[PDB]
Amino acid sequence: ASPLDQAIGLLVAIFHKYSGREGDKHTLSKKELKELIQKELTIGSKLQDAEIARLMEDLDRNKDQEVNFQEYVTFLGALALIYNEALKG
Amino acid sequence: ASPLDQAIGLLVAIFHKYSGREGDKHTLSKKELKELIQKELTIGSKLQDAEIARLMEDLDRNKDQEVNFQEYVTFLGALALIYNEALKG
Amino acid sequence: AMAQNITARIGEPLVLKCKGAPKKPPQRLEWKLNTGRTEAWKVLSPQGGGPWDSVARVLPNGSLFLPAVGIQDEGIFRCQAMNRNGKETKSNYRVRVYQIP
Amino acid sequence: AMAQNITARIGEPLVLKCKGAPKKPPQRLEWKLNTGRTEAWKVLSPQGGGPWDSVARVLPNGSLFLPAVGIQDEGIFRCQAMNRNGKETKSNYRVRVYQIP
Repeated sequence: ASPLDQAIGLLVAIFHKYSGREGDKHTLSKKELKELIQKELTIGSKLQDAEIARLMEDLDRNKDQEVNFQEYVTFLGALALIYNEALKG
Repeated sequence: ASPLDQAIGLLVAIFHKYSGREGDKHTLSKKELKELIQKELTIGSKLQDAEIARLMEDLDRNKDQEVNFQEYVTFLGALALIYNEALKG
Repeated sequence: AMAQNITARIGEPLVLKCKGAPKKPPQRLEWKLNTGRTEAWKVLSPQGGGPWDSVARVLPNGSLFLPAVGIQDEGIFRCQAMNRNGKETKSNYRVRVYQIP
Repeated sequence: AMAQNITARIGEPLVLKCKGAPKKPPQRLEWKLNTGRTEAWKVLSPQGGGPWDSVARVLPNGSLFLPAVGIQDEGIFRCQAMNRNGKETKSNYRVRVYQIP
């Protein structure tokens, strides 16, 4: 696969690395998502517990206490906007 | 940076690699986007010209003939859905 | 493509459970099935009914019962749901009757 | 943080052009500015006016003219737009008057 397909494939692989551990196999629990953030995000381990909790709460749009794949894409989009804004000044 | 931040950073870098070549520096023209697809997408070079044109047309939601960064994220989301659906069977 | 092998008899009643609706209130739901000609695919709603309603109904527990499964019922059935984001349930069950055309 | 250095005189009229609206029809628009106390930030709409409307208006070409820029006008001005996706324009201009408090 090409560099772009490989990067996307890596990001999808990360999701499933954690989503299948407990509860629903294809969604992220509060526990799984916090773990994903703390281990996969550069600044994840340094965030306040209250701020991770607010982050996870907001990602959940359908309000079922579960972060599906589409919610994870919202997170990726937020990260992309952050890096893009920094580069513009 | 961590694996996830690195992958996102790579994807953002690809966008700007092509967006700055002509016209607006921060958006993808029809020419830039077609080039991005043909060079960065595994199957890009094998797609019909008509299908690339339809793809680029649809990505443009605000209808200004320019594919901004938010439109590129829609493309990434579409790629992620494709790989995810294949894995589920 | 995944499908469960289930044997059935023509004109014989059959009941099945198709869960999916989360712990939240009754959300939206859509019925879809893939077959050769497809003549059973109907749109299910939490407030309303259609033609297939007379052919088969859904139990309050989210089940499905048919007065008599015939050749028209043959094929593969699939369940699906629609939330506020895009969390849908995927499942296909292959059903075939004894005597076929 | 980026800002343009522009000199101005208190009570002196000033005109500036703040483009952003694409080739499409008149879309939405929002006015925002960062200052110490901030007392000029107003919400601009394609169909309506407010208090700042009397302090400054926007030309059909998407410009801005002030009858007399004073200390209250000081600070940094910024333009912004809202489309169907999220294509906004970022630009901050630093403006200061001769005599200051």
